[PDB]
Amino acid sequence: SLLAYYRPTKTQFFTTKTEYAQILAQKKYFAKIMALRTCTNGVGWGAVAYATEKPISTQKWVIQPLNLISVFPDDTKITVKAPEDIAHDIVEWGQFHAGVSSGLRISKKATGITGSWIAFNKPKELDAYHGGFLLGLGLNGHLKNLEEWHIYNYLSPRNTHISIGLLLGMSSSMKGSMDSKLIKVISVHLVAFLPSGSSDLNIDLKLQTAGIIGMGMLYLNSRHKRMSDSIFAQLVSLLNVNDEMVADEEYRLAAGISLGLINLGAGQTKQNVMYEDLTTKLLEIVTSTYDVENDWIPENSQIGAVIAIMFLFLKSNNFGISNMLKVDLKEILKANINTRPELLMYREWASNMILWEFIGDDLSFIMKDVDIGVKFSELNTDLLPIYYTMAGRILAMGIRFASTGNLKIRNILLSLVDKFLPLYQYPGKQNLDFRLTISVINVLTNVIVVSLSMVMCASGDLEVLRRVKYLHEVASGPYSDLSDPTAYLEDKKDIDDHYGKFISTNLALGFLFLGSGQYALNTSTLESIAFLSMSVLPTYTTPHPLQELKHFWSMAVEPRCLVIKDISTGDAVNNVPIELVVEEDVEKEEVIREISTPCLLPDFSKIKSIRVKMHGYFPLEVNFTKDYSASDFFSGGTIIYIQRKSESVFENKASFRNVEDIHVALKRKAAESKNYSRGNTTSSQLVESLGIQDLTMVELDTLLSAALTDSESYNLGLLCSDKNSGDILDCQLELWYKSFGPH
Amino acid sequence: GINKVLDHLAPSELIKPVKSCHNKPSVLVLDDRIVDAATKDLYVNGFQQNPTPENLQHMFHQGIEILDSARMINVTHLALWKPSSFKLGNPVDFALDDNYDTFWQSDGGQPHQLDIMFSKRMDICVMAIFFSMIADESYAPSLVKVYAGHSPSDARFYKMLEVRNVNGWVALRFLDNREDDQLLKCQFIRLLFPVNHENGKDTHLRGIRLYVPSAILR
Repeated sequence: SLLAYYRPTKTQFFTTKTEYAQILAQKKYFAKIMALRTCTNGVGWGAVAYATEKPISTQKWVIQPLNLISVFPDDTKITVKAPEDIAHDIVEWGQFHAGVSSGLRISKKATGITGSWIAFNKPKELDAYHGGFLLGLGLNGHLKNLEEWHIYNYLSPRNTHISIGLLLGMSSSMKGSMDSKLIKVISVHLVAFLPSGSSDLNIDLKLQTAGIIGMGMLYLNSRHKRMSDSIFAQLVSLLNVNDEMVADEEYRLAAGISLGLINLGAGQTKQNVMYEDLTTKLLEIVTSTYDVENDWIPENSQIGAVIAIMFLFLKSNNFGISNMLKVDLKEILKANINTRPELLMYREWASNMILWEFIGDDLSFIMKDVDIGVKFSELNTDLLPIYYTMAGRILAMGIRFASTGNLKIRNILLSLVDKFLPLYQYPGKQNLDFRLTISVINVLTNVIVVSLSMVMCASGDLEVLRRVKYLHEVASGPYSDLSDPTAYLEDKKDIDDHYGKFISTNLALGFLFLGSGQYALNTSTLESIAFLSMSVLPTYTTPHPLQELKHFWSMAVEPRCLVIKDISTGDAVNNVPIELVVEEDVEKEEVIREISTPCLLPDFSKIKSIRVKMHGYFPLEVNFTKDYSASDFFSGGTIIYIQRKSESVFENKASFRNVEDIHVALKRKAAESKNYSRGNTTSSQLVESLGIQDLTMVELDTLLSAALTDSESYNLGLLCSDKNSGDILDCQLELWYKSFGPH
Repeated sequence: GINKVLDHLAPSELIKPVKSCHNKPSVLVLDDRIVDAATKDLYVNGFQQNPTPENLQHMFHQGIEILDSARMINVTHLALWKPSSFKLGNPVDFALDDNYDTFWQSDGGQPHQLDIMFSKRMDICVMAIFFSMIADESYAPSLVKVYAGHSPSDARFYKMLEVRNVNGWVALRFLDNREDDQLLKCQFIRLLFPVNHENGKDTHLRGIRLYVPSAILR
């Protein structure tokens, strides 16, 4: 109900005033704020419904348009209209996000989704919804080979959203095949990669950023030189829009992630010459200090270079590369410091991930080498780097323990969010030094809630949900309680701040309940962390660069839901205790973990044995040796079946080997009476009435009926003197009756 | 110790007194007809018919040397500049050439923007702008808003400037953001000129400068 979007949204307003006109203004402001929430619920809804609905092929898909209509407890509905109430671009950006979620809702294994099906589902009028739907299908891995017939039909209009959706989705479906017929499409789209001297063709900058990321992700694990060098030049070089030179931070960030992904896992070298040359070239970019700002190497390329040196040595444990990336707080706080401070959080997050063994789970790792060291404890710009220090370390902390679950990390994040929550969005003394610092606080508290949601993924935690609910609701900010274009820009900054504050809480909401809680993220395969890391990129500040990439954690999501089914009946049986053998995420020996039946077990590679025990079905315990892992065992399916035990009269011939505890016997009788409430009606009673329960006694009575030949006489004697059997005394006592009884 | 420093980085109950901000943007008065100690601090050339341009060119100089007379460091040429658009007649060099006769003119959309983005973290303390109400009434900047931030991403509103009558250098030192430091600490500064006097279209910029703190042989 909190996350639903295809309905009027419940609102609560402070309105700490009595004037009617003032109250209406705040309600309109809250309506505009809630309109932002509706636009940005696309990220949340995508994770809530991952592979829920299945396609019928013949059936036609439907996409619910954005409602963005707010409802107050007073039931005086206020309806937001574009572009009078909110920025015009926001409304169809939310439509595009909703379209991606709808497109992603289709399962990966679904068949029948060919190039004709999308054309069949075309709304005959291109819009943001279809562009998102086009992105979702390609993102899921359905656009493996899209026909060239309607590629031009989609791309003929210069609309950005549809072109963005096609380029990202189509590249994602193929994902590293290095096909020429598709790579040339982006090559035409990208203006700088187009041959030099050609007359400029009008291509939107966001489209190029869409083209460059799709193309780099087209070249995944290619390690491909004639493209990688061109990408490196693209990051350094300068662009052209509207016939005038321009430098974009968004494109350079898109270029940096593009280069890093193409050469992912290419840094574990002890090709090295060109890799070392590219490594030192990137380090020159990130470490160069310029007293005078050069035009063609601005600070905008710093983030792309860091995210490039991110992915090259991912999981490489190269201490030296981390050191020249890691920044020491003690030395920098003494100095004036240089470059954008936002580079620091990327740099430290870069160093921490290189050492993919030393990500500390304790607060000491977070708080390592941090001290205010100044009398002026008031919030001042001098102490921003430690905040960006904090954000980078915790983000690496959260991604490291992704979906694995824990308690110490959760408690530490709970303490951190509790401390930083009250300061959030507090424009008390309107001072820019204070205002810039608290903007970083907003960025920091967005990182903490995301990371806290990351580590506790798919758990449906209470307090984590409790906090993210808080950051979800109440706009707060300058309005409520706690020259025309200028006021437009002044309102534009605040409305954009609320949009960035909402995307983080929405993303946290979706990850708490991923795939209805039965799907979990992957951090085993090398590229999964790459997609996890890229999608978790904090771009919450204006202009929210590269936002459409938020719907890309989908490659890292999978089963790891385990359930039990019966064999003879073939139906599912649940609510049986399951004991698990784990490594406690550390080198410790083991801890027994008891869980219910429909529960998300930890990663298969860390599990050594699993056993099922419950009153009734006989136990089944399997231990995983080095030869076979749990992943290989569950490769055919994540479901293991169990055989039913039998309460047969024939089992208890004369004596009961069963203990027959009084409590379970009373429970069984009560259970049977419940069905009886909702007698010789059972065939077992019939065979009991026949008096032929004892199989052996009956047979020997028939055999002894008459003789007593020596061979058979010794046979019965052998059965009488059996080392182990059941009704031995009954057998002994029959033969005595036969031998010396009345006749 | 770990907890106490986190409290210093994150003062939860210590900071927020009442949470009762007015949230309105403060407006700075630039008029030169009233004499006050605070105005004299920000207005340098002194309060005064319209002077002829040669007096304007004259007074343009003493305002320069008076600002340069005090112990101060000029880093106007230590950053990259990118206006909204040129007019192919005069780049921002004629605005930063410290010459009244030459000036820079933009030509494009009504909300003209002037970008001052720095390479390194430099702490600016005094902001110097020269205006000419009578020499450039057609293109006089009537409405000025200065931003602040550490990057083009995080540019934020800093101060309000309404222009009624200023023929002279305007000194803009920053005290609101940091009362302890009495200076501004940002790497990204941008200026907007959304409207001119008497409903003008374009805007000049006669002078601009940036101030930061810190016999011979031939």
